[PDB]
Amino acid sequence: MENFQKVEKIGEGTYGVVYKARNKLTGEVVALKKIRTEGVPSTAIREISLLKELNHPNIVKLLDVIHTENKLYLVFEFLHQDLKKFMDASALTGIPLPLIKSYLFQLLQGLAFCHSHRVLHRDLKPQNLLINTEGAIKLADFGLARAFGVPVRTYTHEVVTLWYRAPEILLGCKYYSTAVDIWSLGCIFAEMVTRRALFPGDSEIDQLFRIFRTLGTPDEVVWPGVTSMPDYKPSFPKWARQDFSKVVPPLDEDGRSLLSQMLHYDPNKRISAKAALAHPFFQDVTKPVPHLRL
Ligand SMILES: COc1ccc2c(c1)/C(=C/c1cnc[nH]1)C(=O)N2
Repeated sequence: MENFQKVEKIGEGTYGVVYKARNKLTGEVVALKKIRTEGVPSTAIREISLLKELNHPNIVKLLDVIHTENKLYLVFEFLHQDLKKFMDASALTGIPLPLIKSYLFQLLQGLAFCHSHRVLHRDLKPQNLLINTEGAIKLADFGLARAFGVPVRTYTHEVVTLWYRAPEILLGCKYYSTAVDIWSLGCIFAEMVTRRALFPGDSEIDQLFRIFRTLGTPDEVVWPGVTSMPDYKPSFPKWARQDFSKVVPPLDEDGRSLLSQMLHYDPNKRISAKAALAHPFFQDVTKPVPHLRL
């Protein structure tokens, strides 16, 4: 840490804490994530290092990955504000639709990019999406779950957010697909539109049942194979699907159809990032500038 000055902590992720820091040597302002260890799986270290080669306008740049003193540091470029803070700051007025559309479009471009390189994020949430004054938005903190394993108890006893978890993960699937990122993004899109989280579960079963209460308890008809999933129980209550116009009312029909495709239960039917970019919703997409208070 002697190389940096921790201006201020800026967040605690499921895999570690992130600080805004200044490189005393170069004066560069960066985001430093310190990972919570014994020997530190060198296997992860190699995979994480691979991520340093991801170069995309909508992906936060990973500058360095350092293993030293039983701790792993990730040095990232620093962006102005995260989406969680921006949504909170825009709570009274709401984010303008053109800007929500712009952000969703850019996020899908970023996902289309990483997914074509066989990289999954796995834990997308508003705090992992960063924005700048120029109107860009970027995905931050990929992998980790690919190099490590699905968390449960952070070194700080952090309250892991389950709100954006795809149903196949909640039902114990062992092999995640790129579709889990589309689900998370769908949840975030709904939240930007309504100004309320879509599925705010406080436990895994509560998370699952909130999804079921809105989209209907899945069955073999809509999701072949669901009844044989690891954590599926025949005793799950059977809720009928709610009319979808109640889900994200401020949204026009193009927006609702796209969201419905991002929230399909069956990972195989759920729209891909590439197909989503072609959806009619983006026919009139533009790149507005947000009003940011830093
Ligand atoms: C979650 O992991 C990361 C990774 C890289 C990052 C930030 C967060 C991050 C967060 C942030 C929050 N408010 C301003 N920046 C930043 O600037 N760069």
